[PDB]
Amino acid sequence: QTWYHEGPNSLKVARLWIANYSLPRAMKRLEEARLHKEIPETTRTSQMQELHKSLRSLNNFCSQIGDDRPISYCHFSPNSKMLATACWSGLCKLWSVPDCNLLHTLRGHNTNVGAIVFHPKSTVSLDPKDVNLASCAADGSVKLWSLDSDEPVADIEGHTVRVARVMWHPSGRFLGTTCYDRSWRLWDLEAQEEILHQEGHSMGVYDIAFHQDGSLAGTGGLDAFGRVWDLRTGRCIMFLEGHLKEIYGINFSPNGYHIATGSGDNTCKVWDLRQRRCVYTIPAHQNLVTGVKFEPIHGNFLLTGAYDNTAKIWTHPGWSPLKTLAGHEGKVMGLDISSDGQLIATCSYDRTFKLWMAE
Amino acid sequence: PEIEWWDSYIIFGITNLVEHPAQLNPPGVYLTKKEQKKLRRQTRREAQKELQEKVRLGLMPPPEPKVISQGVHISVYRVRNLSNPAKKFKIEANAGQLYLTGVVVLHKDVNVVVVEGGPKAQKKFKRLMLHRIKWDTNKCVLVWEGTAKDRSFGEMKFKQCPTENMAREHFKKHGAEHYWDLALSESVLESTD
Amino acid sequence: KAEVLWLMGAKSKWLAGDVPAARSILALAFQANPNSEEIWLAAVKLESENDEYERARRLLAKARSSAPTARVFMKSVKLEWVQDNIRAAQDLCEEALRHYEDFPKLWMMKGQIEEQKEMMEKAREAYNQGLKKCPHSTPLWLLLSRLEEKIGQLTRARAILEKSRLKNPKNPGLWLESVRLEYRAGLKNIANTLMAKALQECPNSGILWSEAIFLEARPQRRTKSVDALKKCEHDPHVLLAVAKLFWSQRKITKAREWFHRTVKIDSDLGDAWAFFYKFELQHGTEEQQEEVRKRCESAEPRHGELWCAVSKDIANWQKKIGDILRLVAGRI
Amino acid sequence: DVNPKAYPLADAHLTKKLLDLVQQSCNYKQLRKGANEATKTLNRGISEFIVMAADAEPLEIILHLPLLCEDKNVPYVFVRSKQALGRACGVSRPVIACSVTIKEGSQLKQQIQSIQQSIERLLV
Repeated sequence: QTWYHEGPNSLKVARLWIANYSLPRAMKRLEEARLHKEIPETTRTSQMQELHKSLRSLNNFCSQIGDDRPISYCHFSPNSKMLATACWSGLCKLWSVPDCNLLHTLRGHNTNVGAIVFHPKSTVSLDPKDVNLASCAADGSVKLWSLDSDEPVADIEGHTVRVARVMWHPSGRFLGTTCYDRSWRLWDLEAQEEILHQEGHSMGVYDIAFHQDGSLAGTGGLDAFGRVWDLRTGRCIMFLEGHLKEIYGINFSPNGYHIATGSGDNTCKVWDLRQRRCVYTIPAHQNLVTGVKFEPIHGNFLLTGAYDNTAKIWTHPGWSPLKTLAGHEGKVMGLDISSDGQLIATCSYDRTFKLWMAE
Repeated sequence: PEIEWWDSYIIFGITNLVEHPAQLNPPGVYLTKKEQKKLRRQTRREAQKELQEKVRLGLMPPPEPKVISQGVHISVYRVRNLSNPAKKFKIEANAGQLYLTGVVVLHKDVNVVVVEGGPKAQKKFKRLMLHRIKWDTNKCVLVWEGTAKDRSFGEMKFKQCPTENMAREHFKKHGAEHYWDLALSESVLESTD
Repeated sequence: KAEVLWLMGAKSKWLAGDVPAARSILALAFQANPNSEEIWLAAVKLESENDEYERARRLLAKARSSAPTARVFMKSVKLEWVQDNIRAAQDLCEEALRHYEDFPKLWMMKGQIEEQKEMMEKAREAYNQGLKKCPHSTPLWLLLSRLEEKIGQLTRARAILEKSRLKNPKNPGLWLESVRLEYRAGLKNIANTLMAKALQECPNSGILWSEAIFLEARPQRRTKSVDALKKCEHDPHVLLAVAKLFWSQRKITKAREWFHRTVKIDSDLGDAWAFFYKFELQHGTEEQQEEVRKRCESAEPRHGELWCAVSKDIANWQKKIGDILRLVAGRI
Repeated sequence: DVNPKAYPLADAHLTKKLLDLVQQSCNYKQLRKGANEATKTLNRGISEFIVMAADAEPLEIILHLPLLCEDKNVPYVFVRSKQALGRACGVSRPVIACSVTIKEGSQLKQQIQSIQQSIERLLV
């Protein structure tokens, strides 16, 4: 019963914009991968072994009290010099890396805050007093923030129930949102109005991820089923199943091959998009996996965190237990990897966030 | 590869339509003492009245003077050595009695036990395996504990394998080689310290 | 088969006042050496108690000739550091480290001397190595955490304490250190939360309850004290906390009674004696002070949080009990 | 449907388990009824977990309890009806908050631990 519905033409022009922005990026990605994969074998083995040893040699520091209430999300700015943390209070904070010094606390949220995400060009090509950050709350509310205001700017009022996650499209022109209406919306920044209201999930949607080249969008809902929509034409192309409990995390890989999902059944599933088949199932943790994060541009390892008090780093491919990051006295509610890959951040229910680095 | 199947598909099928595709569904009070008393009193009174009216209508003579579905919990342990016959019998008997499906695979220093069933049976078996059995360096640890959509073996069976590849392929036959991979890697890292 | 009888006889002779008899017995036992290296330690202690510290140095040389365990190297380094340049003590510590890694007291002493001298980074490295090799040493973790906090960078100290708590885990010392680390900063509610967790996972810990009692507000202390008494009764720390609470409320008679109870329960706690002495001098006659002095001098205590803080600093190491008590009582 | 502010809301199955465990605790003398007594147990540190009703009329009269539980590291859940909670507590009036306390060597320890683990997974 794939009952369609005609929407606005703004949606069509935005789809064409996405298509002609994404296609050349995809071709460049394939060309780069083909060029790289044809280098001598010993060099690749040695470099990967050195990377594995460095990952094994990871140490914790700057364990900072982020707030008086549990910390719900942590993100790294482009250039990996600021860390944006959300709290179960109405407060969001920005810290300098790696000294972890508070910069211009943000205010405006009244309920528990969910995810807070920097713009893809926040600290590289955007003036501070423009739109730089986006955040969502436990009640239906989404707010945009700048780096020199401490107060929000033009909000979004298209949601009436809890908003689970917010993500920036790699181009930066569009902002994704997942609501508890069993749907997810796409908000256009230049047009400044919602352009797509996708409903394909049985229950409320929780997590959203965007493909690097801006072609696909992965969505994980509370129904243990995930979708892979094509932003060019909608038309969900891959319905992936195999989890029995809710999916709380989803993340694409720098290469267009793999997707990773975490669910409440304590497992982390690695799917291959070029085979439309689940390729691996990692028994990661002894509790629900909150978030799974592929490594940045290189994409050579996987990072997971669960409601047990540890996170874990696994090889990719191979999915071997490279390292376990312990120390937290509470549940790990979120984690992130610096775009340079030399720093990891993990927030916790213990009101603290820790930074892991190679010694 | 040169193009991914989605990119090949697009190059045009684009128009302002939003999809709603293929909906798929996922995979008492107590009584108080007063109420108790009231219920018993009313029942007995009704019985007495019905018996009296039965007597009044001649049906009886007057009395004479008295003179895993919807989800199966899985757990995975590993033991250093498990060649003792009595302990193997204990494990098998308890697993069968608690209706715990799974397998035991013995190996050099890595004897992996996979059990599957319900939560209460899983807790009972975990208590047995971690507290009741006295292993004494011969230690027992819990490798993993989670849930899956459906069972994956039939019943306990003490398979023997002296080659890691044999154990891995045996596990893969069912489709559960990730447990062996995790247990083996954890064993290597344990041995390297 | 054992020198237990010899040790008992030596203690009895020392308790009888006969100096020449005990000294001759110790010298004969050391010469014959029908026991372990304890003979050398007793000789060194007597020489320190003998005419002068020159006798202690002579006994140290004699022990070095006898060559007891590397703890002899620790004693030699300590003697050098007492009055000398850091060169000789550092050389002795390095020789001991080459000889043995654990005992961790060698690393502790090395780091403490390193802080005593010009810079602290080398002390941090020494503590890091000692913790990496021991590795289950609460005092080494405490020294490293205090060093890091004193420099600054409270976040690194918090991370170090978190790692120490993870490694052990579940010992009251690290929990108390973390609570105090959070308290010393402007974070009191975080300290209270950590206190709640520590008491959750270490219910019958006297020191944790003692800290918790005074982490409360004034009107909320009686109930907490009652709970502490109920959970861990006959614990010297809780009795001392109760005595301090009574003293703080001007109920001096009950404070004196509970101080008497605390001293009668555990006489080897330095803090209780100092608190009793200060309470007596602030409240009571002078014969009470002298009586407290005599009771404390009858039984020498140790194992105090701040009593060992003075009995270990190299400045007053060789000072005796009365001056140590005065020093501790004067720091509150 | 109930209230957005009663965030960790249990479902029918977990609700049934929670009410049964509360009844058993009442039978074992390990239960305290009322927001005031729950607050007292939290302050004394003798609380296993806290159950609150999501239909309190203002609902701000028991929203200090989640904060207290976070401070003292205790799990907490919300049920839908205070009438059912009061019935499970052993009284005929509605009850909006109750606490299961700690008893040494009680036979309910395993069920309490299982319920704690189940509750702690609801905070996502």
